[PDB]
Amino acid sequence: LSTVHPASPPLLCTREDVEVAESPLRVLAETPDSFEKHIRSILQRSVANPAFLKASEKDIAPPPEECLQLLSRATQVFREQYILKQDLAKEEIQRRVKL
Amino acid sequence: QLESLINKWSLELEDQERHFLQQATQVNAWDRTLI
Amino acid sequence: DPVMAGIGEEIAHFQKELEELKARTSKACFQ
Repeated sequence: LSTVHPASPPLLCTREDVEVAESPLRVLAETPDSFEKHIRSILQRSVANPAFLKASEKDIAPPPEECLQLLSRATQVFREQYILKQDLAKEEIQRRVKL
Repeated sequence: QLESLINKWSLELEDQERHFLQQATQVNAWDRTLI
Repeated sequence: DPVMAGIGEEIAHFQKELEELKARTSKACFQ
């Protein structure tokens, strides 16, 4: 990444609507990225899996117990930092489009 | 074998993340047009 | 060995979750 992005504010979307005459979206017209930057905030990872170097045809085959611990670490990071955040992307884009 | 499944699914989720950003951009253009 | 089989079940569960996410995403017609 070309930039050292700091973390954004906590969620611009616990707004309950209020009517009178003007649209709440006039505040979100001033900055061009306002909704894209919100989705880019909710998608933001605090932890990932590292990229793994392929094992050699000369290495010792590992005891199965640690492969299960490595995979249980891996799918949990995916469930906690990707899948959940992409379902929150969807619920946000659904609510935006309906308005 | 295992390492290559983890590396592959990491790239498959980073690709879906780009799919959501390109959807958010399209909504943002209809939003401006409705203002 | 049941460790090897449990690994072979969770790989087949998580890949199904990932296909089910891609199906839930590609079905999201935002217009």
